[PDB]
Amino acid sequence: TKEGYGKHITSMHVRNIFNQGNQVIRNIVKQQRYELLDFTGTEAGTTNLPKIIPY
Amino acid sequence: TKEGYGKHITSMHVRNIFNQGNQVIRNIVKQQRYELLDFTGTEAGTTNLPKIIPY
Amino acid sequence: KEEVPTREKWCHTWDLDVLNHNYLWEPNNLDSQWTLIPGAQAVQPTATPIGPTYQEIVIATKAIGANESALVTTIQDRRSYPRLMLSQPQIKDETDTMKFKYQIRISTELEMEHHIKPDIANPWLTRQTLPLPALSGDGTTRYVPCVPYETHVSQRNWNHVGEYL
Amino acid sequence: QCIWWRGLQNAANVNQTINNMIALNTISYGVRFLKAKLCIEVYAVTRKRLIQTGATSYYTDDFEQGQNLFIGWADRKAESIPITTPADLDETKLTVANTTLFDANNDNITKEEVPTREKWCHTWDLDVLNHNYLWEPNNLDSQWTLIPGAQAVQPTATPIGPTYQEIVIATKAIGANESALVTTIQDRRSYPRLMLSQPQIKDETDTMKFKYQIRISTELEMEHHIKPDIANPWLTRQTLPLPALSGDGTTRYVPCVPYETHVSQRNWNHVGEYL
Amino acid sequence: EMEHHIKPDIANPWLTRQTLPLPALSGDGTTRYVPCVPYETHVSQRNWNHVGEYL
Amino acid sequence: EIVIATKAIGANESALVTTIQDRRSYPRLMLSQPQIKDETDTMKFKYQIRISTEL
DNA sequence: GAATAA
DNA sequence: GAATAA
DNA sequence: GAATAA
DNA sequence: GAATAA
DNA sequence: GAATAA
DNA sequence: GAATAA
Repeated sequence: TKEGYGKHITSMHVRNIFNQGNQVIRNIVKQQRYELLDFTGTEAGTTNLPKIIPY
Repeated sequence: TKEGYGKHITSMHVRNIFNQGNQVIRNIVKQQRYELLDFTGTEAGTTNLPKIIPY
Repeated sequence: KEEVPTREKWCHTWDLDVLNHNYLWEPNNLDSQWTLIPGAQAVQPTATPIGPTYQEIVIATKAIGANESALVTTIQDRRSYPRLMLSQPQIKDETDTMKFKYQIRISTELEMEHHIKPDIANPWLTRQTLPLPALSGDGTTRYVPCVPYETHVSQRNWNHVGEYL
Repeated sequence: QCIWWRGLQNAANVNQTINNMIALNTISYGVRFLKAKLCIEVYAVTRKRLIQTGATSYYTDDFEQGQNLFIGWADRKAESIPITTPADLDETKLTVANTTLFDANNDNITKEEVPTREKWCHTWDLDVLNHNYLWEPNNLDSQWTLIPGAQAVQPTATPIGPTYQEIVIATKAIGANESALVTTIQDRRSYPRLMLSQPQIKDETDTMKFKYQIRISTELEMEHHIKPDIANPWLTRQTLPLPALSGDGTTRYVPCVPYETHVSQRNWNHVGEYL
Repeated sequence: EMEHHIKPDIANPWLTRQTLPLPALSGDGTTRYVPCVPYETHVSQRNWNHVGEYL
Repeated sequence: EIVIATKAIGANESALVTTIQDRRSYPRLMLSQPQIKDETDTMKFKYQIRISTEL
């Protein structure tokens, strides 16, 4: 007979404890920025022109 | 009067969107290892002696 | 237009998950500009083709080194991304326009699920990875497309049509 | 991953089920592999007991009913079967060097171990295929030919092609004057690598040597959709060619990718930052 | 019956995204054979029933 | 149990990190064989095992 | 236990 | 999912 | 399926 | 009417 | 949607 | 208000 004593012991079933490559981490990129919009200038991006948000 | 139209717009309350340094990631170090315990040898760790688990 | 006065905020949320059927975008450090937010938008320049990842039905080939390939191939929902701008009122003064300059704080935060690597190498795992809709080309300047709207069309037959059939 | 379900590793392994299959592949415009169920049966687990006095060894084989055949799955690691000849694929003589179900370091194998008088049965559903399509009618004589799957990883040397990726875009000839842009979507099947190995037990000299008496039992459900009652060369529209490797390469590595990770379309919950 | 989806109120050459060209034959051929395939066979995603072999 | 330590934080600052924590006796753990006297000393056992340690 | 404690 | 989808 | 989907 | 009788 | 899908 | 009145 194959028998033995132990604690937190069990007949051995399938164990592969590596995930099958499924895991998800979640960060939020957080980029608060104080900015200025200057239309008072003649230079490049400072003009009467609409300033763009390139989402 | 200070008023303007918008969508998903609100009177501006306190916003600092950086966490106050509280965040928790959880990995499990996973280290399955097939090993041998050899007491049949005369060399170093192979002997009659109990082999140790240094948790 | 959406106009914000002082002590009012313009908040707008985009859902950048365009993507169906157990796929992902390649892992990317965003250092690269001319690189676009997830979208199925269909309009690419001839000069800097964005490629299949950019069209709704993606058909692409990822290398996986020399010896292998992955015909990563998905369908995804189409996202028209209009153009967005921050401009002033146009008010003719005695001389041209009045000039406005806004003190603002933009606040831009971006949710991402970074699906981390397997516990064991799978170069063949790129199957469900897609490259971003990055513009590819030698062009120093690149025009990133904004198409305002995706029109709704019907699969429905007619109603209140006078001709009897 | 390959198709040995015809039992190619020896031409001696043909039964009318194969013959029935061939006659159906003749009268059929297209086919689907609906289900594939494999059952291993272990009649014996037999190690070679090596009794060694110095400078001599006595050999005898002895039954171990306390040991069992390990059916390994490589679910953590990207691996390939090299395939060359229909014989090169055999449940027995087929191997890859420096491969062990037991690594001293990271054991990457999910094992299913069968003792004597226990069987390993595993079923694969080979219907990957949606939207009223089929695989071409095929006599499986051709190795380097793969079971239905949307698996996305093909070699550069022997591209499997669109049929192998999830969204199929291919051109079937229909002779010279016509073509069919057979074009479907199908669900992705990661097919890991499967192995039959022994326990690795260091003896005084290297490993103990085990040899298993077993009966593999491999049966494969197929709906052979038979031909129209009238010629339609243009009917290949809903037929696809198999994920067969194409190339001049004598040896071809058939890919096994362990798993298809699950990702969410769901937004977050219990995220502390308020938004 | 045709729903002619009329143009935007503003030019969108980039709107062809959801437009497709017809299945027009392209070629120099003066005579062109337009294909007619009688039927799309129904195949099952269903497993079997009343199969005698037990499995 | 009661931690009193000084973390540097560079030269200009310090932290008298100072906590209480519950006491953990960690015994010694061993993997050994039965001791069975044979005609010559002990029987020699060698175990094929897979340790699996995840943290 | 707007400042991320799953 | 009279034009064969057990 | 204020940005025209009868 | 695990050995295939829709 | 034992192989980590918060 | 099969001959198109949303």
